[PDB]
Amino acid sequence: SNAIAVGSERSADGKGMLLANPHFPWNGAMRFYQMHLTIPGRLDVMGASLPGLPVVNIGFSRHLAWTHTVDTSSHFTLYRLALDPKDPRRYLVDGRSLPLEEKSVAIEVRGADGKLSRVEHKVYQSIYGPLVVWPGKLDWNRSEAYALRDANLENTRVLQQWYSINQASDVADLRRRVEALQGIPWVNTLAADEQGNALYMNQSVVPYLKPELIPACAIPQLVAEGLPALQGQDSRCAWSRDPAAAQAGITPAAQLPVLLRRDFVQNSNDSAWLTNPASPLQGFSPLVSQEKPIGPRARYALSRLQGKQPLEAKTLEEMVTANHVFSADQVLPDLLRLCRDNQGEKSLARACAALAQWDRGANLDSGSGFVYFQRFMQRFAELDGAWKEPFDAQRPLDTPQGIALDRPQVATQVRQALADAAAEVEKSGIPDGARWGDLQVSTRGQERIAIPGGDGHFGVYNAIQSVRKGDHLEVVGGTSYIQLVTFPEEGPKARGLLAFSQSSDPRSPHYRDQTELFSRQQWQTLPFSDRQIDADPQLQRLSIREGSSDMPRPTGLAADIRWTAYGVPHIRAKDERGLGYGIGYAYARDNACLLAEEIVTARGERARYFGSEGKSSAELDNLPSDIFYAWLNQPEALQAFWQAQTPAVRQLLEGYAAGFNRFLREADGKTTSCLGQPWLRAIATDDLLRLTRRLLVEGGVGQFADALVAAAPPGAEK
Repeated sequence: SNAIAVGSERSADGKGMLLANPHFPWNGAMRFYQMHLTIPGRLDVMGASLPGLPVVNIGFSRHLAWTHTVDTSSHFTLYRLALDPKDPRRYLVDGRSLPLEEKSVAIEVRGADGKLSRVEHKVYQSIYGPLVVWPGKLDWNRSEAYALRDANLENTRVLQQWYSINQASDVADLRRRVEALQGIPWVNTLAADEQGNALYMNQSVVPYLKPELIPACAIPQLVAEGLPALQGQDSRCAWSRDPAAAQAGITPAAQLPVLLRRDFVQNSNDSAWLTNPASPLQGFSPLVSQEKPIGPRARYALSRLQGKQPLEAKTLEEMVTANHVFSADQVLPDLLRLCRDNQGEKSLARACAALAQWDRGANLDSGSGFVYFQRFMQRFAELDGAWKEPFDAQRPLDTPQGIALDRPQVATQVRQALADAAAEVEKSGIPDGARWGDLQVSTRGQERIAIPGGDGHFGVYNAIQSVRKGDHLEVVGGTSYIQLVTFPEEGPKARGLLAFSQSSDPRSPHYRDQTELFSRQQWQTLPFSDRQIDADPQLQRLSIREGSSDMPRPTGLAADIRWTAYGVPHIRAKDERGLGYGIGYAYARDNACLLAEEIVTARGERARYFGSEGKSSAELDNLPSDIFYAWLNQPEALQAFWQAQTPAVRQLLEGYAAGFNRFLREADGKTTSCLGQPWLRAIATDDLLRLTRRLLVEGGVGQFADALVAAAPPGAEK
C-alpha cells in the first residue's frame, strides 16, 4: 500500500491533502467496497470498507481524510518451548513441567459420494497459545516446539476503533481517538485535515517487551531471519504489563511512532524510520520499528516529494498513473551499457533491443522490455555484491545504485543472468510486439480488460500483482480503492476509483464499470455533499424499513439509501441500527454471494459444502482452513467478543445482519448469481463476528494457519 499526506507548508492551496493507494486483494474477504454513511448531526463519512464490517475503513469527512498501510511492527510473538525430557507433550517454564492443553475440533466433510463424514482434529496449546510447525524451521521434536501468541486475539476494540475514526473531526481528534482506544490491529494510519496538518501514526496492537528484556528474551537466529521469536522457557519473557496500555501486554501508545508535520508524511510498507527523512523516527523496539533499507516504492515517493516546490493534487495522482518502474532507475542504465558491450552476442539481441526501446513503464502500451526487465531482476536479486554502490546507511535514499560492471566476475554473472532471462522470456509464449496490456488482464465473465501497473517490488507505485492463468497474467491484487482528497472552500473534494468495481457478481451493472475506467486511468468524483449527490444523473433512491410495532409512531429499523454512479450507496439513518440496516442491504445487492462464501470460510464449513479438494479465497485447502477457523471462532470466543462490544457497535451489527437478510428474502437473481445454493442463507451477528475475528488475526496467527493445523507431537522416530 501507499499513502501520502501533505500539509499547509507544501500544498499548493495551503491546506491538507491525502493520497490513499492501498494495495489489497481483488477478490475475497479483503475486497474493498465504497460507501457513504450519515447519521445527520453526528456522523458523515465516506470511503471504502471491508466485507461484513459496518464501518468505513479508509475514507474522509468534512475536515479530515485518513488511510492505512500494512506496517512492519510485529503483532504476535513466537515462543520457543523447552520440552520436558520425559514427555514431548509437556514443556518447561522456570524448570517446571507444564502439560499442553488439547482442544479437539470436529469438521464435517462432504465426500465423493455426497455424504458427510466427521473429522476430528486435535489443536495443542500452551500458556502462550497454539503450537505451530514449519517443517525444517519450526519443528516439534523431543527437545523443542514453538507456540504463537497473537496480540489481536484479545483486541475486542477493533470495530469500536473504526467507528470512532469515522466520527473524528480533524487530525488532532483522530490521534486522540486512536491513541485512547488502541484498537487498530496491524496497519499504520496516515491523515491530513483542512487546516493543513499531516499525520503519520504507527499506532497498532504490538506485543510489549520492556527494553531491558528484549536482547535477553529474543532468539537471535530466528530474529535475524525476521521472526519475532522469544525464549518460552523463561517466565520473565512474558509480555510486559503497563497499565497505560489499553490491553494487557501491548505497547502503550506513547511508545509508538508518531510524526505530526505540516510538510508531508508517507509510507509504502516500510518501517516508521523514513516517514519523512527530515525527521527520522528512531530508537524504537525491534518489535515496533527498525532502520531497514526502504523498498523501491518509498524510495520513488521520496524522490518525488522532497524539495520545496508546492504539491498539487495532480502531482499525487500522476505518481500513481505514470506506472513508472522505478527499479529500472537503479540498474537499467548499467544494464544497457552491458548490452552495448555485447553486440553480436546473438543470445542477447532480442533482450537488448526490447530493453532499449522500453519506456520504463508498466503502461498498457509499454513494450516487452518490461517482461525482460522483470525476469532479469528476479535473477539479479540472487547475485552477491553486484551493486556498484551498495546500500549506504548515510545515503539511505540514493543507494543501492548501479551494477558493478568493472568487476569481471559481476560482469560475467550479470550477462549470464540477462541471457537466462532472455531464454525464459522467449521460451514462454508471447507474440511478437505484444504489449504489457496484452498480457496482464482482469477477467470479467468471458471477456478481459487490460490492467496497467506492475509488481510493487519493481518500484511501480501503482502496484499490481498477477499470476499466470492460461495465456495471460490475471490480476489478483494491488491498487484497489483510490482516494485523493483536498479541502476547497465548499467542502471536501474527493477523487478516485474502486479499481475492481463495486460488485463481484457478474450479473451486476457494477461488475466492471469502474474497471473499464481503471484500465484507461480515468479517476472520477467521489460525491459527498448533498449538492454533489443531487447533481448525479444516475441518482437512485430507496427507503426501507422493517420491525417492531410499528406504530402509533416510528419504531424499528429504517434506512434511506441513495446510489450515485457506479453503484456507490449513501446510507442515511437516525441511529446505528438503521445505518447497519442500510449498509447490509446495499452490500448484499452487490456482493451477497461473496459474503456468503466468506462466512462459510469463517464458520469452518468449506469442506461441508465443497469437499476437501477445494480451496478458500485465501488459497488455503478447505479442511485445514476449516480446522483453523473452527478453532479461532469457537462459541466461547464469539460470546466474549460480543460481550465486550459497545451498544453502538452491537446495533450496527444487528442492523447489518437484518439488512443483508432483507435483500436475500426479496432477491430474484437480478444481481445475485448464487440464489438457491445451500450455502447462501440468512446471516446472524455471530457470522459478522466470525468475519471480524478472521480479519483481526490476518497480521498474526492467521498467517500461520497451515502451521497450526500441522502441529503434532513426534512419535518414536530417530
